[PDB]
Amino acid sequence: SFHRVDQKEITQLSHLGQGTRTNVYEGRLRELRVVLKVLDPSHHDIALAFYETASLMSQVSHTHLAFVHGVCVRGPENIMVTEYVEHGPLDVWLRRERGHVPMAWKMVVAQQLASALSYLENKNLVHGNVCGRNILLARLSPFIKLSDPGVGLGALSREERVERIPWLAPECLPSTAMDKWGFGATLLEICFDGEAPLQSRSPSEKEHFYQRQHRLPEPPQLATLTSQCLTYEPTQRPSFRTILRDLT
Amino acid sequence: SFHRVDQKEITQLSHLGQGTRTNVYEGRLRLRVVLKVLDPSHHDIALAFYETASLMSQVSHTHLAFVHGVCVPENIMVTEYVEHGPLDVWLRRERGHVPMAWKMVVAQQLASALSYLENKNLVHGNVCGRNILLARLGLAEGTSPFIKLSDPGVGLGALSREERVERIPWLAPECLPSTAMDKWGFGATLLEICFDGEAPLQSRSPSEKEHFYQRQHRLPEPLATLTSQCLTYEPTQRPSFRTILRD
Ligand SMILES: CNC(=O)c1cnc(Nc2ccc(F)cn2)cc1Nc1ccccc1S(C)(=O)=O
Ligand SMILES: CNC(=O)c1cnc(Nc2ccc(F)cn2)cc1Nc1ccccc1S(C)(=O)=O
Repeated sequence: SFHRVDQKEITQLSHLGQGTRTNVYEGRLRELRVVLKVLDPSHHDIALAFYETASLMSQVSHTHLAFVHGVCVRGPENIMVTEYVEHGPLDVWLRRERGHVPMAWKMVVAQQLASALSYLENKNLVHGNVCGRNILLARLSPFIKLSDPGVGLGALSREERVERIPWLAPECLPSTAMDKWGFGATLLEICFDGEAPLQSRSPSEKEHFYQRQHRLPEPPQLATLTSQCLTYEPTQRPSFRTILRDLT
Repeated sequence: SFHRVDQKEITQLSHLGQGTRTNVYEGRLRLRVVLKVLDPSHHDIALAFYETASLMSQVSHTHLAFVHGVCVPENIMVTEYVEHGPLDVWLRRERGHVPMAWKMVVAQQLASALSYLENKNLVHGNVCGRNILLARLGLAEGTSPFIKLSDPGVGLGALSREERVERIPWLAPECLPSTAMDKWGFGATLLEICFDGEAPLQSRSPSEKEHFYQRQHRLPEPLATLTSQCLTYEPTQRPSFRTILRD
């Protein structure tokens, strides 16, 4: 249950970047500025995991969640028509403004992210792709929108799950609990100005880090919170009601 | 008058474009900045470039771009880098898809900056879409654009007749052979904005542009009352920016 968009209602503009099995563009929707996520020519299992994301995002409403307008089918291409956010991905912005991002600013983003994830938790819904790249800035206090997760995690290959380390929950390498790990790793990425740990490490090194059960570094007002979220035991991770209450 | 910047504090990068007697580059200041590199010039030209740095260093307004100072045979104005660049370039890229409400925001922000200059009895002398820079695009829902009026570059008084003729239709007709000239500049800029970065007479030759002003021909209608009032050949008949801003 998502809206079907005819290709006559959309205009594809400049390439913005790439997602997992997708090419992201700016566009218009008849007029609104939108973001088009063009899925690669794919088999039905991949397309279905992309429809599941459109469905999930069409059934939710939260101020810190980006809007999904619907889905367009253009030949072998599936297009998710989504909300355009002014300043784009958070990680890109953090690397541009490195050393000049206040801790109070980072705490606002963390609270807004926990708020969106608490809402998904209450509805027993899984995002499965929480990372700085999927955090979009509507305003630079800041105002964030968590993007759709793209092709659902369950449809991806081991190689793609290994690429998602350290954001990927370790139990997903071979539940709502995976988003606490995602949130925790995202907090480290925010503290480190868009420089996530293990980003210079090879796939074998990333996989060995998880296989040996090595823990990620400490970020100071967030060290306890991240350490609790970044536990290999999913049941031991705190709830977002706890995380959100503790951020206040 | 303005801050002096040593060549050791600035790094020159990508070539953005050209200005009147300048080459505009992206740069770094030990901050991302814009470097306005003056061509090898006579002292009258350099002095008119210093007058601009001096004028822009003595002003502070949210819709006016910042001047960091000057680096001194090379005269380099070190200025504020504005994210999306020139308005006219953007308008031509987005032709047919720019809402009227968006254009009205830009017009208000421009009149606001020019009202501030008017109150201080300061003359810009180069109001055009090219000198309007977009800090924000106002593309997302419930977001409006945010403009910064650039410095005027080499002051009008130092330029040749050929360069003043090239500035038509933005150039006030009394300048071809006062704060009043910025009302004409503003009016012509409003036409350019309404026409999606396509100013009138832009395809016309220098002889044609000069004949248009010499015969006292009036520019087309786009805001129609406001532009018609601003684009009058009698400088005293042009409305004040307090009137323009209030309207
Ligand atoms: C749900 N909508 C989005 O995901 C989305 C919304 N607004 C954007 N604004 C923007 C503004 C300026 C700019 F320079 C770049 N982007 C970017 C977006 N995605 C994006 C864009 C590029 C690369 C990766 C992604 S992603 C999250 O899809 O991986
Ligand atoms: C006072 N500061 C400026 O003038 C200035 C500030 N930011 C710019 N950002 C920008 C961003 C993206 C892009 F692709 C191009 N430019 C361009 C600028 N000038 C400029 C640049 C090229 C041509 C003409 C001028 S001009 C006004 O000097 O005539």
